[PDB]
Amino acid sequence: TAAGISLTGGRNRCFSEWQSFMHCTAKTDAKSRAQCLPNFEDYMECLHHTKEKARLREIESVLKQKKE
Amino acid sequence: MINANPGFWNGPFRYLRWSAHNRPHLFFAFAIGIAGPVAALTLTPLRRKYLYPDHSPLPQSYPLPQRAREQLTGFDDE
Amino acid sequence: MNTFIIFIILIPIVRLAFNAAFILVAILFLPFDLEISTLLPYVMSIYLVSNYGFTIVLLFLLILIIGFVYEINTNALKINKHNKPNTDSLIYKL
Amino acid sequence: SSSTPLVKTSVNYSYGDYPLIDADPHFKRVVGYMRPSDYGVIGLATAALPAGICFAEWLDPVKGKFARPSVKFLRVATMLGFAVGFGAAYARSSLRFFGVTENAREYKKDEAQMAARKAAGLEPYGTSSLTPELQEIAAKNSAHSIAGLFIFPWFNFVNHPYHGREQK
Amino acid sequence: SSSLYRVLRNAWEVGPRSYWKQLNSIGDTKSGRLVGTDIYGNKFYETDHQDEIHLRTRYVEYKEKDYD
Amino acid sequence: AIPFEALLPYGIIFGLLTAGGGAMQVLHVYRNGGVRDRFAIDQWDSQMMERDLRLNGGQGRKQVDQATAPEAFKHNHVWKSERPLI
Amino acid sequence: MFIGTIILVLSFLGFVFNRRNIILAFICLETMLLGINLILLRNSVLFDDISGSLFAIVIIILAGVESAIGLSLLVSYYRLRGVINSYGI
Amino acid sequence: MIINIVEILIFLVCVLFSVAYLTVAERKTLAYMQRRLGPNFVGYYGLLQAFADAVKLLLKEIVLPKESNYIILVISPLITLITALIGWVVIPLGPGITLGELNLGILFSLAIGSLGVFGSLLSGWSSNSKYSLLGSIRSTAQLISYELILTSIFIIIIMFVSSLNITTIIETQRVVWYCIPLLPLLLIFFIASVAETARPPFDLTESESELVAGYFTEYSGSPFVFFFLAEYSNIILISAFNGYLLLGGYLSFNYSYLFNILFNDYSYVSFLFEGLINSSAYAIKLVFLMFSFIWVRAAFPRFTYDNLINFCWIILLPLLFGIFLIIPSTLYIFDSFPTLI
Amino acid sequence: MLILAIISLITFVSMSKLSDNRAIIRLINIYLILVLVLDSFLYLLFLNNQTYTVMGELLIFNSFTFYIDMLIYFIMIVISSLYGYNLYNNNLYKTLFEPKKELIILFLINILGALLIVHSNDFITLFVAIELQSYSIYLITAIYNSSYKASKASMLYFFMGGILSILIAYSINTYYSVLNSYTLHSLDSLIINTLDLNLILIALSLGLLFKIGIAPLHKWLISIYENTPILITIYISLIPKISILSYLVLSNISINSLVISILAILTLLVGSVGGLLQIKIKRLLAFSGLTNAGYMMLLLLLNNNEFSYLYYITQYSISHLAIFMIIIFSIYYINYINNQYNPIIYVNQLKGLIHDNAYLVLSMAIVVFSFIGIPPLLGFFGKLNILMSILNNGYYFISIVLIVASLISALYYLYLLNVSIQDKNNILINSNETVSSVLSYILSSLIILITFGFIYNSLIIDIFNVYFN
Amino acid sequence: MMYLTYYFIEITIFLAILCTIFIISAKNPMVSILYMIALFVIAAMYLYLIGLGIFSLLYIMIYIGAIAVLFLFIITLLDINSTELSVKSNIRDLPLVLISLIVLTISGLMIYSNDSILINKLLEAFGNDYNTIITQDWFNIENTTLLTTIGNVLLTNNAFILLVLAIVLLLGIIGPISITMKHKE
Ligand SMILES: CCCCCCCCCCCCCCCCCC(=O)OC[C@H](COP(=O)(O)OCCN)OC(=O)CCCCCCCCCCCCCCCCC
Ligand SMILES: CCCCCCCCCCCC(=O)OC[C@H](COP(=O)(O)OCC[N+](C)(C)C)OC(=O)CCCCCCCCCCC
Repeated sequence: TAAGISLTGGRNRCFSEWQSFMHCTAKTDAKSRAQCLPNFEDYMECLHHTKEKARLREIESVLKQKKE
Repeated sequence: MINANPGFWNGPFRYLRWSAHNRPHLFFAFAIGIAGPVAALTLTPLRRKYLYPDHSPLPQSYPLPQRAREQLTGFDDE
Repeated sequence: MNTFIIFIILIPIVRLAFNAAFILVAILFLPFDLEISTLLPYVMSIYLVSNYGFTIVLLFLLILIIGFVYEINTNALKINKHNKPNTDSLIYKL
Repeated sequence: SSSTPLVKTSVNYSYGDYPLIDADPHFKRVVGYMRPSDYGVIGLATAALPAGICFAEWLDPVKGKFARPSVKFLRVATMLGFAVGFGAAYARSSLRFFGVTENAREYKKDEAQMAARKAAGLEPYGTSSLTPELQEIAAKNSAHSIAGLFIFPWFNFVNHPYHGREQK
Repeated sequence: SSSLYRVLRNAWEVGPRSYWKQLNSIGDTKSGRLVGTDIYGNKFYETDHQDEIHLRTRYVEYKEKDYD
Repeated sequence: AIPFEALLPYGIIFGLLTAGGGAMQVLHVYRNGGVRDRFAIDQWDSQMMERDLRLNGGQGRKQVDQATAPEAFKHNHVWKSERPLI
Repeated sequence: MFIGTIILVLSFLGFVFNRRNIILAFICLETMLLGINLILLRNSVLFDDISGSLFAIVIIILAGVESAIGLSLLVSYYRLRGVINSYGI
Repeated sequence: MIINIVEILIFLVCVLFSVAYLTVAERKTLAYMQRRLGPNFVGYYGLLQAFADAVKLLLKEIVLPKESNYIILVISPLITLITALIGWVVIPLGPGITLGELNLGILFSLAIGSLGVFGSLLSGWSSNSKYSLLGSIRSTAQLISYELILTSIFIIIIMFVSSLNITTIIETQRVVWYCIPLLPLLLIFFIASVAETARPPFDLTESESELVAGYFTEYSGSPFVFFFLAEYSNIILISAFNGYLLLGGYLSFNYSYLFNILFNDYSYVSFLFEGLINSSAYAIKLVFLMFSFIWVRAAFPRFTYDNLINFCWIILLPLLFGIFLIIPSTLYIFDSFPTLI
Repeated sequence: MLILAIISLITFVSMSKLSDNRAIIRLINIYLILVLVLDSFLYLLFLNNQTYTVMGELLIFNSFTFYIDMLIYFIMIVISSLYGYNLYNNNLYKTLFEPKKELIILFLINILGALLIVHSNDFITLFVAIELQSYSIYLITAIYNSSYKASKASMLYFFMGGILSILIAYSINTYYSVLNSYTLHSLDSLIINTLDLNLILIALSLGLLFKIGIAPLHKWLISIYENTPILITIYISLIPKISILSYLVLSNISINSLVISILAILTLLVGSVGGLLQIKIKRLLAFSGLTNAGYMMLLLLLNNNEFSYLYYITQYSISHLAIFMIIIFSIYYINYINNQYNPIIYVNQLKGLIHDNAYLVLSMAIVVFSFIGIPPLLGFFGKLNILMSILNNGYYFISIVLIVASLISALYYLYLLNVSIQDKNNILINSNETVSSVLSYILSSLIILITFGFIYNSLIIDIFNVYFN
Repeated sequence: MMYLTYYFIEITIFLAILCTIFIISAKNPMVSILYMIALFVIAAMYLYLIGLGIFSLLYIMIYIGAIAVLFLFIITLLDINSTELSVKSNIRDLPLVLISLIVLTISGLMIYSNDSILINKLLEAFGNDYNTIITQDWFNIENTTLLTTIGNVLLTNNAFILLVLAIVLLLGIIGPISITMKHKE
């Protein structure tokens, strides 16, 4: 009811991926709902930033041991 | 006692005179509080018809046009 | 270092009985304070909630006026005296 | 000032066996379309509540002896009984609109009301003081609130365009 | 009278030296004729102005800084 | 007003706060570089003041009417790297 | 996310292992609510969302009313007993 | 950050010296109302009395009773002064001529006027004796009961202008001061201000405890001095709230035509003469209202705690919860809801 | 209708003395009856399980919630008649059962908080409503402040209910931290499988369930139901359990939890075992409410659990009212009054009640055998449906524990009946005073429904196969 | 200069730990309430650090301004006895205190993540290593702040919760009266 609203009264940071996921839920029934996996994973990545964080941990490892 | 309550259901107007005389601090508070919602209900359409209408709303955001894109030119590179 | 930031640091560092109206006044200060503080968002969003959130806050205030009405007519905050002046009548059996 | 919907809705959803008129009817239409059955139900509850406490005082009096209840309770009784009766009648009419009950007379009256308004150029369901986003918020708050009549009353007063009919 | 015109006219009447002396001794400015001086050297004055209420017509100007 | 002795301390208070307000005005003005102080600034106005600091050489509230920017403007762009919140 | 969890845990432990009085229990409840609001507001910032701050303001209201009701209940206990002893409820 | 230091020291000197001479102004104003004079012997017309009362109290013993606390009787006056002083930061003497210049200045003042109560709360705990702990309770119930009424006025006027910036609230008063459409709120705000400072005719506890062996502020030495620089500053502060909320603050006659006639350019003279005029309007307003605190003190007798709590919760609050309904209605009738700027 | 009741009563009660409290209770009783009669046609909207979202997406209205609303009102028109119709017009029964002024307001506010819970669709409405239901019920325990035990009770219930509101809010804020949502409709098979939310949702279930006495935190609520007055115990013991269990049943949170299986087993064992040595009535009936909470917990694990829940919650509520009503009527025929608030405490005080009023004991037997699950009483057809659902979904060890718990609970249920049909010296032979008419008719009507409502089971099944399917 | 204000959040964390231990250990409860006020202040500080001074001020004018005034208003009037912290009475809880601390902390930290392996759920919580970029856009046109947004949604989208909080506050009025005030007449 107050979902998708920011602190300035506008669209949040991760709204767009939520919109794509909700679109693809409306497109699909519970059997075909598996198609909504990558959209949901994109949403979770925007929220919690895990895969990008691990990417940067790999970069930092290369800057850390392979140089010293 | 000297100036006790005569009861709202045993004469409204007589109760209202008693209250204005002995309990103004409630009576004029009720009158204030009732004068807002009631006037908002009653006088607003008169003001909208005769004095002036209601203002056109403010933009609030970029007014994205409801159309399809058009091919333009001018101001291109070179 | 801002002048507010410079100032907001400098200044500090350079058995018995009671009547229950004494306690009700504090206990009731809470909800009325929360009412008047919850009214802040309305006054700062009053335009954007034009004529809808107006009516909403009025029903809010009226509901709160009900509880105030209950408080007044109970006479909670009044202090009550025990050593009453006699008002019986003087009657002599004959 | 545009009165053009921001959000899609259903077109002619069937809440019952009979066709639809409105899904968020304004308080005015609900009160103007009331059948006499509704006003009789108003007076039934208006008389049945104070009569109920008199019936009860006859059955188990408050003291040892029957005495008719004081006019104080009877007045409060009549007020609440009118409130119950109006809530029932506001519901009975609203359900004639949703398509849950027989709605022949209400179908024809709306078809007449709407054609006359289109003839006069007026917007069907009317023009509002509000921005369209608040119109949509109002319809979302107020739609099908009569289902909560046991808990709270809620009523539409906004003249939004999100009623559940085809665009024309 | 407690008005400013009083002190201004008085300071015009009696000179600034007497003004600073009166300010350092009495706390008020006062101007009036001399009536005489005693054996200790203390001078005694009298006023006639309308502005001066009862019990403020006659005043003293002590000689010693440690007046008593 | 008759009782000047009673109004003198009010004259002290009046003159002290008066000179305090005028002196603070000149100090804020000298801080800003010859312009009255801003107030009630929001996100936009701050972001634009930062853009001014990018176009002038960091000279505060100095404005520039040139239709075309110096080439440093394209490379003076700042992003802001924030600490993780815990 | 850290500070809120820490105040919450320590205040739950001081609520549970209080053999002394009751005002500590009231205080630990209020601190638990505080830590919750801090958790939630941190998440609301990181997501740039408003539902968190809405639930936070609602918690503030409800917690103040909680303390009001609790401190009337204590006053009832005291009415009857006259002393709130260390190990009484 | 040098001029920031200059600006702080100017402000602190001006405010503290204003407090010191508000003591003398209180006494001489009250005297001439009583057909006497003075202090007019400790200086050139008494302009050094306040510093004499201070220096006497700083060379006075720091004596602590046997069954008392030390730390509470010491820090509590100190924290009272601090909390009362930081409210001065958000107070403008020109358009943006403010040390804070926050966008939440109203809410800062309102939260700090809520922190103020703790001085009276901790005073009663400085005396383990039993009656003082009830006398502080009387004096706390007056403050927390009257802060509801001061706040409610902050909200009523912010319905007119939808911003918590103090300068913005004052700049909207170019058109009209908010004491003209809401004149009764001027009385109410001034009454409640006099109450929150526990000033006469609302000085119940200091008098009720001056008779009794305790239940008052039986301090000595430096804590006396801080409590008397925190009372006479909370007075100016609450008078300032009246000023920038209802009386136009720094506003005055439009000095457009004059400055146009006399200057021709924006120099470092016009800025000075402008800031002088603005602050002078703000100052004379504070002077008239400090006079009014004294004027009230000289006349009216005292209240009792029952009359006082009854005055608040049964007479004032109903009128305000009425005004909460009439003003939004008055805006809705005429299509005049203010914008966020 | 509740709101206009609560609003009107505040004014009308402040205007009214202590002497009108019974008539005002009678008024709101009749008003609730007029609601339940005249607005009941709204069940048509929920044809073919048409479900509606209201006030945005905060509330949800389906046939489940509507029936729960009618039940809470039927409970609240019977619980009010107990305060507004005096049993006997004697001085003793005036002093024993006299309503207070603010009681009825707190009842209706607790009705409101109960209904906002079941109707909730977002966690924010749940948190606001559970706080409303919780705060109202702190005060209801405490309103009889002239008793020491109730004062102790409200204080403990405040603290141990506050702790659980903390647990609930901690769970909600975690769900929001993970998913950026306060709505459970934002779940589905994808999001359940894809995300580790098992811990984050069982913490919700437990924080709600420990507020209803689920084991091993049963004792505090049992001490409360024992220590509070009987006519308050009959309300606090029921309505909070209906509300929270209905919210957890409607939202299919814990489909196949292992923790819930363990705790529900422990409740059936505790509530069956620990209630055997009890000599007091209220503790006995509280342990009974616990084992029934165990049975109803066992259908949080099913995903198709509406009929079994609705039938059991209805017969439980009916039997629960009726048995407490029998205990209230029997106070006339005992010899010793223990208190002004709890006139009857020990089960051995009902001795010989058959020789005084036998048809009161017939009602007690019908109600007891209904609790046990003896057909053709309604309790059989309720525990049968639970057995059908759990065996249809794959819980076998739990069905055996269920059978075993029913047998063990027969003993503390039959203690009442055994002492009641015992013999007694100094019997009653005549009494010119007479119990009220209304309370007798209410008790009778509940008895006749427990007895003969098996006749309508097919009709109920047909209506369910339309409006819930 | 830059990094003088880098560890303020860790400082507030350490200070909140201290104030909790002090609330638990203090002799006279009045001191424990003062430490609770210190804790609410530290929370208000932290909220300013993360960009929510509005809630800092609402806390200072709600919690401290009313709730703690009331807590002192109670303990000033009631005879709340105590039992000073000891070793004979409270040491027995040390094993359970420690077990409860470790488990509750590690669970409260693992709970916030969606990884399937347990140890990684905590090692994700301990991954606070990387900085968050802040970009500047130009789409926000108004001067809407958090309080204005709260008013908009609370009074439009979530009106029902407001019109229920009114009834919560009615309870806050009406329950305490019924409990304290004996309507003998
Ligand atoms: C409210 C008062 C305020 C204080 C609050 C304190 C913080 C609260 C902590 C969290 C909330 C409390 C939770 C209450 C316990 C119930 C938790 C639960 O039941 O979740 C279980 C759930 C799986 O259960 P289920 O879904 O039913 O079955 C499917 C299984 N695949 O999900 C799970 O599988 C659980 C995940 C397994 C990992 C659990 C984490 C334990 C880690 C602790 C390690 C300790 C180290 C070793 C010992 C140290 C001692 C020296
Ligand atoms: C409802 C008031 C409950 C208060 C307690 C009184 C019991 C009334 C039961 C009627 C239920 C119904 O008739 O409904 C059947 C419901 C669904 O139908 P519905 O959507 O709710 O429409 C009903 C529309 N009414 C209200 C206008 C009628 O199926 C169920 O799962 C209900 C299981 C209940 C089992 C209890 C049986 C008790 C025997 C009743 C003998 C008269």
